[PDB]
Amino acid sequence: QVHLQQSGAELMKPGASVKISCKASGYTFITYWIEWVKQRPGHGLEWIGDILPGSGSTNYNENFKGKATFTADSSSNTAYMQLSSLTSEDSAVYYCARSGYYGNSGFAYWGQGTLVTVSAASTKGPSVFPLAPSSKSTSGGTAALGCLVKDYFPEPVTVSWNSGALTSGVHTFPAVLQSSGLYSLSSVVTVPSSSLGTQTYICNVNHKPSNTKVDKKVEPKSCHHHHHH
Amino acid sequence: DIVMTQSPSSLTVTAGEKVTMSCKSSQSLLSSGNQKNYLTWYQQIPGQPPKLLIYWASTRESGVPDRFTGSGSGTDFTLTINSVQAEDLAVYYCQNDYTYPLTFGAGTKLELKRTVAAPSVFIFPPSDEQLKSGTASVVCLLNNFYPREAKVQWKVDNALQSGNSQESVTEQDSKDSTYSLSSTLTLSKADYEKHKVYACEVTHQGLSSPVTKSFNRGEC
Ligand SMILES: [Ca+2]
Repeated sequence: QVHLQQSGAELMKPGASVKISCKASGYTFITYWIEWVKQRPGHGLEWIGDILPGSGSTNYNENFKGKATFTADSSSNTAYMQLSSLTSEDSAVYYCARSGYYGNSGFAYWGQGTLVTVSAASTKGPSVFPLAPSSKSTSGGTAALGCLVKDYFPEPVTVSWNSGALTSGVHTFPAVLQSSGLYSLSSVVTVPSSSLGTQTYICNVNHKPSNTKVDKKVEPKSCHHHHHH
Repeated sequence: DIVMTQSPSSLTVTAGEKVTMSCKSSQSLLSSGNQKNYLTWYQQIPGQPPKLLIYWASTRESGVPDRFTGSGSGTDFTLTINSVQAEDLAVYYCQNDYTYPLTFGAGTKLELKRTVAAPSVFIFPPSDEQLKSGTASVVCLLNNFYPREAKVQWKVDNALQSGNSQESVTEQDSKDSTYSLSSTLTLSKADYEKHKVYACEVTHQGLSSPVTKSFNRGEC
């Protein structure tokens, strides 16, 4: 099957450069155009340009002339986009995509996207804290639990539950930029409150930009009013 | 360059009903060379890359349900979705696939309308491990509500809080069309240990009267 695999999220300082890779598999690399698309919130999709690997033929959105440079190595089936003289306006998700089988038939296959952050701020791993299930997070036999992923830079972080086995009822919230200039988010999941004692719940947090992987076991807590017996 | 204009900017539909959205090109996308209109439609669901839906204005990509229909010619194109499903929640983009530079419309955001659903409200005391580091985050979770409008207020010993909480909201769920919302109150370990009652007060339409979830410090 056709697959496009992009490189990981990146942080770079203003004025520097970044290079994003797009590894193709499952088809003849030199036969199809590789497309590059920019996506920032509030600006929809923006076409950057394209390249036909092995031919050297490129086409640009003229607004990206002097900003983006496309290359491709047919030997490694890999296309690259380099973005130069970076500014905060270059912060965005970047996609590679492949042209269609039938011709002028859309971009049929897409890479997963690469998040680029342009900032002077330093990389920082997150702290991971449990959001313990208790009677205060229980209603009608369903129990909420989670992890708070606090004080990281840059975006993104990923959270999974029980190594991907638990996906039902998971809500991972959009990160919020704290006043400190660091990101925070929570990932939560609802489950039957009876399984609290017999089932182990672990959030798997990865912040790739800082090489931080945390597996946090979320243990249930008991609630009781402060009284003398 | 060919400018692509999509309308409406957004729309809200009940599942099962029909939606129609428009895409105009500033120049004709009709090839008199072969009578194909080179107009492409994408669906971008939350957290995913765009997905190819339709190409040559009217041909569905294999795997795309027949309830998606592309129509039109020249400079006026339409995407129609019949029997809209909750999972159709997305931004739909059209694209000039005719001449360089390739250009996209600004998108049409499809939102779902469903029956009012009250939030399930949960509260989390700070962890012992965070408290060790000298900070206390209290989290209030509003789970699976509709419509989006909601008010969350923090009360600490009956005193209304301001400027020390942050709020995050998910995109509509692809299965049940609800939203969830987190409200995090953050204070120092010292300031946290000065108070007893930590309360989250929730106002929503699905609630006849505002709901309060609270705990006494140390209780859990
Ligand atoms: Ca790189």
